[PDB]
Amino acid sequence: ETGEVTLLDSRSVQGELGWIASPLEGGWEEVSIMDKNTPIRTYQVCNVMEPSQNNWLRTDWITREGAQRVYIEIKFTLRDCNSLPGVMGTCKETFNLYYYESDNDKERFIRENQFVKIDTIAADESFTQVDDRIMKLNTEIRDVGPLSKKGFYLAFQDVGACIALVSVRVFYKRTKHHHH
Repeated sequence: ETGEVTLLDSRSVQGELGWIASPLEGGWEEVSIMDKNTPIRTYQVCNVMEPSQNNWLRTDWITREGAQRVYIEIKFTLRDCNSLPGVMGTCKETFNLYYYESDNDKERFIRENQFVKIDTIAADESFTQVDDRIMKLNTEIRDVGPLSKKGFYLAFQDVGACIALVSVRVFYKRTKHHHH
């Protein structure tokens, strides 16, 4: 049979995510927000008043198993620069998604120049209204392939937006068609 095989689902992760922010403080930060009223983990950054933002957040190593095409589903909120005072010239309404293939599942320092851009990510047609506040929760999906090393790291680069990442899910598609 067919379907999506999940390699990483950030919302299901039990314990620490193990993700690495660069800079360590003042850029991407883990923030728990209280939806029901159950606490849910997000990674947030909002330096929309500041120039020269280059805030990186990378996952830990993700195995590709036997798959060569991988899909990255991101659920996120993103504020309208128009709705924020005093951000003229510095606020952005996109962020960037990157990847880096590696046989090594415990990379320490990874250079910016090892990462390859998948796409610019923006709020678009797919969203739900949910959640205190009502959050506009966007869903964007990109894919990459063919991957050929044991696994890979994903990274999210913020260049001056007001963004909360609520979910990152990485998966591939099976194609075991039925015989008849």
